[PDB]
Amino acid sequence: AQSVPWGISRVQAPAAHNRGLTGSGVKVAVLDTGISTHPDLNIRGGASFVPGEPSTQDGNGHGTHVAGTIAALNNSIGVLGVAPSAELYAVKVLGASGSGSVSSIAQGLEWAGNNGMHVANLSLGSPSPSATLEQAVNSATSRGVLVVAASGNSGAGSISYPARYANAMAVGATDQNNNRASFSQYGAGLDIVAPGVNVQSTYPGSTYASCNGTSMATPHVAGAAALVKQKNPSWSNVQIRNHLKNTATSLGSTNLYGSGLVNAEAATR
Ligand SMILES: *Cc1ccc(-c2ccc(C)cn2)nc1
Ligand SMILES: [Ca+2]
Ligand SMILES: [Cl-]
Repeated sequence: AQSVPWGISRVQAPAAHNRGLTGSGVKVAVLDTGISTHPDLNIRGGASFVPGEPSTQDGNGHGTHVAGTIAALNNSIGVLGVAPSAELYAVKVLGASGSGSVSSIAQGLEWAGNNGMHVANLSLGSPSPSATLEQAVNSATSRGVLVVAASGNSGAGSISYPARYANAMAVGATDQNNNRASFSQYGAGLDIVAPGVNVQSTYPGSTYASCNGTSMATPHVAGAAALVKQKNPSWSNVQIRNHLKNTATSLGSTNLYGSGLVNAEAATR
């Protein structure tokens, strides 16, 4: 039996699916700890930039979980992603510990731009800026990648890098009441929010687990971007980003929520 995690319903992905929009034909890179083989995922390819971890399999769990929020398969098992037909790529930039370097993340972004990705999900960040990272965000953006990044989990009224950069779409986390999760960073540069509390997704060992974080919010938006791209194949990264913001549901101040809650139904109407 398949179940639909509450956040998938909250962002109204099923309404898009009913219109025939699944993310088919859209390439989404998950720049994370890898993605493990799983019966509810279809991993099309990828690359590793973590020395000593040449495989793109996930030794942590984080990247597998993120991937399932984007693209868990629509079938009779497991869960269901926002964009269940997205072409999913495992871009390992963080090791099994859950950390990497700005160099590995940059290499993943360059890979995305050189390999035709439409969306890059970066459920990662730091409080400090990085020239290396910024350059790679900008390069990927120039190559047509929509970079979607987590605002961070410190609870502060400023957001992490690379989410803070103008060419990243920064995503904060909401709870089931449509309030900002306590940990969700906010402030200047925040673009949008999505569900990030008690988010069930795919997990290594062919299982499912629930997690909290802006890392869980981010893939809802990456998936919504893929739905928008399938509907509007001619659109650029900027056009998709703007449309997601313009069609989001206001939840309160732009400072706490950016444009508000992503709405895949409104974005694909
Ligand atoms: C052994 C093991 C199994 C599951 C997990 C886990 C589940 C959920 C989240 C959010 C993080 N980690 N860790 C270790
Ligand atoms: Ca499924
Ligand atoms: Cl490996």
